[PDB]
Amino acid sequence: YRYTGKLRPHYPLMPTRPVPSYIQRPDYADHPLGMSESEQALKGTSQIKLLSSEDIEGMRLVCRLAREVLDVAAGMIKPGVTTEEIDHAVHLACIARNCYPSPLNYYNFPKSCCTSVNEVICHGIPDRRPLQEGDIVNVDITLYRNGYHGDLNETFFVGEVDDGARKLVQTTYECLMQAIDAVKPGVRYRELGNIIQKHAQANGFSVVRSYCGHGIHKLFHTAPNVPHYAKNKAVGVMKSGHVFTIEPMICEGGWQDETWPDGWTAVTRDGKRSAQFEHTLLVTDTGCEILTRRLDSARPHFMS
Ligand SMILES: CO[C@@H](C(=O)NC[C@@H]1CCCN(C(=O)C2CC2)C1)[C@H](O)[C@@H](O)[C@H](O)/C=C/C(C)(C)C
Ligand SMILES: [Mn+2]
Ligand SMILES: [Mn+2]
Ligand code: NA
Repeated sequence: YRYTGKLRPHYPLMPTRPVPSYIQRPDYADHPLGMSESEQALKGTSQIKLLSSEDIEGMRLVCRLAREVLDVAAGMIKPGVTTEEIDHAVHLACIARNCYPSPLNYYNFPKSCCTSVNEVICHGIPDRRPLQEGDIVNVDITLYRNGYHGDLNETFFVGEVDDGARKLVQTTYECLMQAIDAVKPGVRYRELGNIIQKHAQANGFSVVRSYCGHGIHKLFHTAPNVPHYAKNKAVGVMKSGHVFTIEPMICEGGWQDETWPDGWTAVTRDGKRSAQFEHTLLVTDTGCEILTRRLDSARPHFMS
């Protein structure tokens, strides 16, 4: 394997972390390959669930707890902290909230959250690498509570970063928020990618094609697919009661990704940096409710 930049995995990984049996588990938690039979039963349907009153409450709850966990991880981002240490804090914070960390054993994903540094696009595996001054690091949190998943992420700065990092991160965050601003009943899912690419391109950046936002609720990933690039052929039209993520990954260089020999870590083929933000949204009559927003602060963590 020829690495595409300077990042390397730092092994060994700590043994899988157990989750106490009192915490309610998703179906894939105990499947030996991490397969979700409730997602597989739905494999090739385009049908989007219309959430009940009760579903919305379950989503509001899990997404708020998820935000709380992401904020814990935010507090830990500094030079010399390892991504495994961040993941341990996350795993304990989920447990404190009587939540299962949804990534844990999801298709045999080995950790409780994803930590993506610099050229990693997404799905990096927490490991022994200490964060370095100048890094940009994304923490991607997903929680499972009472049958519902809530999924969000942010990119953070590790100490002082260069100007390119500041611009990449800022534009990525703008991309997500312009897409969120367009959400409202009657809009097609395929439109969001147009908005995203239009803004990333205006700032000299590209859009990852190989990973999409997605419906989420009782399933971790389900219809609609939500591509982030222009002229995609995504199916479906937003209606009040739809819940899904938007989670654009934007890159300094070209859009092409490849995966590490670990089968998870996705990286730019050119080794240039990539940044991401994600929220879980519910479509309402006036537009949308950002279920994973901050409640107590105006801005994402990187702005402060
Ligand atoms: C960028 O990452 C997103 C992403 O892979 N989306 C695409 C969907 C991923 C799973 C497979 N897909 C499906 O539709 C199939 C129905 C299951 C595509 C993902 O949702 C992240 O936001 C999430 O936090 C990470 C989850 C792992 C535990 C998988 C690391
Ligand atoms: Mn996520
Ligand atoms: Mn997601
Ligand atoms: Na990255």
